[PDB]
Amino acid sequence: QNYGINLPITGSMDTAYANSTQEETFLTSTLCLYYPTEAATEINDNSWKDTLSQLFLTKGWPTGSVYFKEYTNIASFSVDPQLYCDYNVVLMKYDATLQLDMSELADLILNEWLCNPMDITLYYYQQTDEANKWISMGSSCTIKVCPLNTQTLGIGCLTTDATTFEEVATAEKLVITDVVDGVNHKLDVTTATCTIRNCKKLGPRENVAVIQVGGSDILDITADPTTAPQTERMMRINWKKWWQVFYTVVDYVDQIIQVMSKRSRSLNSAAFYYRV
Amino acid sequence: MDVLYSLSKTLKDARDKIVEGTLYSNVSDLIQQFNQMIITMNGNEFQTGGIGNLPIRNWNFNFGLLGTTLLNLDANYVETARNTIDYFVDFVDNVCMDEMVRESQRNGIAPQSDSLRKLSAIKFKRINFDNSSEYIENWNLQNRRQRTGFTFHKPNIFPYSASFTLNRSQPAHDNLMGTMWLNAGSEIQVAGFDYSCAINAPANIQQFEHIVPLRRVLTTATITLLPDAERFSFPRVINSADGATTWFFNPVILRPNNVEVEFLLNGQIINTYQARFGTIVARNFDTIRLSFQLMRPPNMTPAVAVLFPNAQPFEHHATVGLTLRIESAVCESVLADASETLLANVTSVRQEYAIPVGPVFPPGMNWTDLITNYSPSREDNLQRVFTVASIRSMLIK
Amino acid sequence: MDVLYSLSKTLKDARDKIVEGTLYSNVSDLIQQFNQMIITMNGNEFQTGGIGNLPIRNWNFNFGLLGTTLLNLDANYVETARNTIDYFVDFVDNVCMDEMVRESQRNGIAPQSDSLRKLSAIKFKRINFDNSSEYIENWNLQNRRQRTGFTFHKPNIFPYSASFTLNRSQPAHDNLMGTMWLNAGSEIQVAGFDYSCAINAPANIQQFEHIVPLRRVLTTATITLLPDAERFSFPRVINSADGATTWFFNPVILRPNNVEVEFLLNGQIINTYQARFGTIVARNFDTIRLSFQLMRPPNMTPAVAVLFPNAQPFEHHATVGLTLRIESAVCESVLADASETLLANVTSVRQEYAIPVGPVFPPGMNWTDLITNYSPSREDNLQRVFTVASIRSMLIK
Amino acid sequence: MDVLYSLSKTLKDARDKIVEGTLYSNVSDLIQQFNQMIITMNGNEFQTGGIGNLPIRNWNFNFGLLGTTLLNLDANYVETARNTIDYFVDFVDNVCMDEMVRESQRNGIAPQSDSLRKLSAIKFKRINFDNSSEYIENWNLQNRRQRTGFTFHKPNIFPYSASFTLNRSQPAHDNLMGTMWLNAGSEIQVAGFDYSCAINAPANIQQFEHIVPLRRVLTTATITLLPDAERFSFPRVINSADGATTWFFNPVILRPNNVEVEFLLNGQIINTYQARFGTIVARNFDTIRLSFQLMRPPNMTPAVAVLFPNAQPFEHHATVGLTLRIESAVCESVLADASETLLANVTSVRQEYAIPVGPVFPPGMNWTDLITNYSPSREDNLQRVFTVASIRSMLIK
Ligand SMILES: *[C@@]1(O)O[C@H](CO)[C@@H](O)[C@H](O)[C@H]1NC(C)=O
Ligand SMILES: [Ca+2]
Ligand SMILES: [Ca+2]
Ligand SMILES: [Zn+2]
Ligand SMILES: [Zn+2]
Repeated sequence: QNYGINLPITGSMDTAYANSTQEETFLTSTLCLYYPTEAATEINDNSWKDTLSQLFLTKGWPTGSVYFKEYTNIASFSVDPQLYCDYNVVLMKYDATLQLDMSELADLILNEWLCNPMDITLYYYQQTDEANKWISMGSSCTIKVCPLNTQTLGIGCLTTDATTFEEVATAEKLVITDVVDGVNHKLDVTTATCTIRNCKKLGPRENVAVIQVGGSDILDITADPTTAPQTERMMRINWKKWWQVFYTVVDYVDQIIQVMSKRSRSLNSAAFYYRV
Repeated sequence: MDVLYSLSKTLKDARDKIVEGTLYSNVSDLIQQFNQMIITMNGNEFQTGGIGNLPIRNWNFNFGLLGTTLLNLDANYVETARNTIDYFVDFVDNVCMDEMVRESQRNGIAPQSDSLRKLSAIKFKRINFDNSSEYIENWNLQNRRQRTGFTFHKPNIFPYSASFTLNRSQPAHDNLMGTMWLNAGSEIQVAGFDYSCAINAPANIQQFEHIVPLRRVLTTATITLLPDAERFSFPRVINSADGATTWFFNPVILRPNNVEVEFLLNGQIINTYQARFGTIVARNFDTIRLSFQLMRPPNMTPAVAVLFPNAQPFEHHATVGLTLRIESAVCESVLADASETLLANVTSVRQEYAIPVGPVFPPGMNWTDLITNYSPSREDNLQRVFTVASIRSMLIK
Repeated sequence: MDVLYSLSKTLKDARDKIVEGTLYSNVSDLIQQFNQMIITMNGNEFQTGGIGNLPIRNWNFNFGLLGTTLLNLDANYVETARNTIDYFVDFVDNVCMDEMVRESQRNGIAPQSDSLRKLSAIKFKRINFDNSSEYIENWNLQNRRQRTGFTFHKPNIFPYSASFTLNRSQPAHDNLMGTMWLNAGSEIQVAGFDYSCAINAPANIQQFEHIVPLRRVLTTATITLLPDAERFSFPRVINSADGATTWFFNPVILRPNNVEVEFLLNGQIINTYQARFGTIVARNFDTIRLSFQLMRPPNMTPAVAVLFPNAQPFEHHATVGLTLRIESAVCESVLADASETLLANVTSVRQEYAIPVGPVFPPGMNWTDLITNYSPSREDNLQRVFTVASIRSMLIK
Repeated sequence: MDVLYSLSKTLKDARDKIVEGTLYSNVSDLIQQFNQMIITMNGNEFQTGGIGNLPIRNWNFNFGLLGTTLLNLDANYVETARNTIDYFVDFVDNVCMDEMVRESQRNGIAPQSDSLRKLSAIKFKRINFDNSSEYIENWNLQNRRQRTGFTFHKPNIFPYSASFTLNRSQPAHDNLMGTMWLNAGSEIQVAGFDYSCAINAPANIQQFEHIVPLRRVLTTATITLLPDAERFSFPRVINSADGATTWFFNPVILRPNNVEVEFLLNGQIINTYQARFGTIVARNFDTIRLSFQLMRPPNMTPAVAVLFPNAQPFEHHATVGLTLRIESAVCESVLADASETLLANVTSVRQEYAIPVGPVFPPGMNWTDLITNYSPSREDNLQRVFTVASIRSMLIK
């Protein structure tokens, strides 16, 4: 039914509303709760997943609809984060050391990135506009950037010596690199354990929320210094026991689901707008 | 029809000119008309009413002539004429209410009541008097196929309409583009919006357009144009197109850039105005085409630059609007307006006597439903009923 | 000029009173006028048109008199008179369009076309009939130097103007003070603002003032005054004075304190009104002086007190405004208004026949440019052309 | 106008009845008409032409009467009358070409040329003869507001239109659904297609619909309906909607299932026909609504079953079409058709004398542009010019 074309939509400003339809969303869709692997250590139970899923039945979700996964830390969750089910929300502890790496994970999963491959040996590289970033993840990434000129000579670097290159990353599981836009560069990714990837952001992701368990509330999801917005789906709650953290999520499903939406890529109507 | 106006004209003048103490030469030609009414009307008999709750009355005329021999009129001459005028003015009320209530679909311009069909004989044509009112002059010019014209003050030419159009949308409803409008009475308020404020548009300019077709051709209009839509200026929540969800609209307002208003007639540009506000004219048109565009300001103070970022969260949405208003125009078909009460006299008769819905007019005489589908079968009925309502307004307010 | 109105008055009455079947005594004095038109006009010959695309036509009058011997008029008598009226009513259209299109700068009150100069002889003065219209009565009273007056409904006395004034400013544009206004048609909306909300003013009161001078003296006006400017109530971004940068204006609105409206005439206070809203009168004035002030509220709930701090970041700016509107007034010179269409008939003739720009009127008959510099040379031309447009509206709508 | 037909009627009869050797009693009443033409026309003088390359000619009438004293007409009587007829028949050609070439926008039904305005006096009304033609009879019935009617053979009621509509599409263009049509002259050929042949439709049935609104109301039409569109039956390549790419259409043709043709008038169903082909009637309508559907055949031989698989590569596309054709109908406004040449006489005069584009008619008298926007201002001009073209066709073919 006319998948590729864009067509305008008209509609009157005097039309009666539909029904409530928040219930029917709970009957059909799925839910994924994520937690660090030390949360289940304090719980001291092998049936607490059974215990929680009895409590989700009260708020309308059926039995086989809520899925639970684990991770060790945000350093090892971020080597490959992939979100599978319809709605989900992630839970992370506050670390005063991991300032930037909490903002990297909240950049990677809360937005949507269109990505192209790269070849360090063969070509020379540059960023076109403000939406172009170099997302690189793996076991151990170390990136050195040698900027060139209009004659392809080095500026501050020797284009043969790899020691005179200029380092932006050291042994990280994930890197998002912003360099100056419009200058050809020469690259030194250790590609045996890393994988650099020319990416490009579209509009953000609508089905994931982030619960920052404890600490202050700072997350630079954007790239500029001049702004740093705190959107609807990033939030913060304090803790002493991981039981109380889980009871608050189960009690207030109807508000957390309200703040997020379905992934607009996942629909039928995006059939040639990058996701069938 | 022509003799129904001629009965009401010389009953209006008979209550005005035949007063006590006046000189006889002031009324020497009215009495020759009023006596010649009576001679034609005697011996006949009529019957009005019968539809709805309108009661059936029988009329019978047996009166005597007026005296033509005084120098100054006295109180005997006035009081013997008032009890003749008061019987005729009760007869004309019940013929005019009998005709405003009936309608036909084949030929609506013909008389429909039983009494007005009987008055259209050549026996009754000698009652004919001058035809100087606006609606009876346009009744006669249009009956010979000559060009007519009605002058209106703020004519109800637009049906009620309040809607929108989204040229760019997604289910999150946070990056939108399109127009909103209100068309009601004789006023158009259109407003175009863009949430990104043309950050990725070519040359940072977003083009808008809104085209309003009319139902009848207007002539020599006086139009006021002002560069703000004051109705689409405040934060509001709006439902979706199919009534599923709701979406939020928080405007800030720039000025409209590069405004062009065009006045079309069969696709031909009659008039055009480019960045010219205030009062304008429009000599002949039947389609109004508004065009205006949003331009991102190239220089911004630090208080402005925080409002429009490059990234996705747009909390302050840009808005550009116009406002058009027709003050007075000349049409050729009958309409409703803000000065005269001919539409209010027709509906008040039908509502009072509980009249069933007929084949032509909308239920309840809804003007929004009547100007939407304004067929030539409804135009002939609407002129026939507004003209009878104009005759009744001379005698009975 | 007086005989051009007298031709149109008895052609309007000839189509209204000479109908089929009417009594002869109803039209016994019109036929003596209509026969005496024809006797004066026979043997003469005229010529109209020639400027722009207005074509050249030649006129020649050789007609016969009407019969004065019937008792009731029949269809022979009507149809032999309609083919005489239809030649005269075509002649008057082409004389009125020949005069609305021409103009002079030395003495604009004199006739300019070739046909209207020829009708101003004493041979043609016997066609003169009654002068009962509004514009032909004020043409004669003003020609003898007696006091005249035109009655208007919402007169276009204000030229279009939308601007501002900053009494306190800096290049950051974050602590401002001044007024904003819109003057358009017959409506004034002024609004004064202060970003600090009088935190450092003496006695926490900031005084505003806005003075509007008129072009002509109005008499016995009916004025509606309401204590809010609804146009300057929403957040907007405004350019600077020289178009360099833009600045942001986010209002919250208090009530206007200590309102005084004054109505001046040669610097003398004729009327004054102090904190009195609704409908007011103004008997004689030519300058409106609005005065109102902002007062910081001394007691504030905790929801209000967060809006107005002591320090520099002011995110909610205080705003005080008024709204004035003239409903109806009596002037002495001609103007435009919202009820009658005399301005629309003049511009529609000039636009249709592609008339070049002359020495007096603005290009395109722009009313904003014409009321701005409303010289006495333009006043004599504008009255001469609105009066001819009023004569043409009796015959041809 | 009525006397221009009356000049041409008795010049046509004068060349036919005044022959050599005929008896005098055969022409005894024509000569009394022809002598009474001459008496009215003597002493007058006329002037035609002036617009475009149409030359200016002056006309002057000073002729003598015909003899009324023979028993059988001889060659002296014929040859002295032929040199009078040949001057009048040259005069009527140049008045008819002067009127077909001019137009107005205010009141187009009035005469526009200088000669036809002069013939509309009561001096020239005694030339009036019988009015028996079709266009002069409908000129008089419509001038009194009575019901008229023109009878046409294949009327050009549809403007030219050839387009399509895709109800299901993708950029590969290999699984499509929608309709195609040609509306031209008096013929509609619509064809609906579906590439999947309803393999996933509910109950294997795909519904199509095509609605054609008319410009004027037709009456008592004779319509031929045949169940195949022969124009959309062969393989072709078609461009996209915006002219970007091209797409391929390879049809095989099933029969149309469940055909319903409806004939609407103000949204009311006047006539309906369900699976009835051949000749049908339509008494009163202004909107044709075709409805037909595709049904997948439930039983298929092995030669058919290979054509329609379940998977994606569809090399043979299903197609269902209809064909409608109006043979003859009765309208009330003038149109063009396939029998008479009144449109061809109007355009041939304007093309020959290099006439500039006026305010009403399209450039070049384009009939597709004229029936698309067929305003009431164009209807009054088009009837006035087709009627003059009908008068000229009696004398000069
Ligand atoms: C819902 O049941 O009721 C609505 C009106 O009360 C109606 O508009 C809508 O169709 C219904 N929706 C469903 C399927 O629940
Ligand atoms: Ca270096
Ligand atoms: Ca960059
Ligand atoms: Zn008003
Ligand atoms: Zn044929």
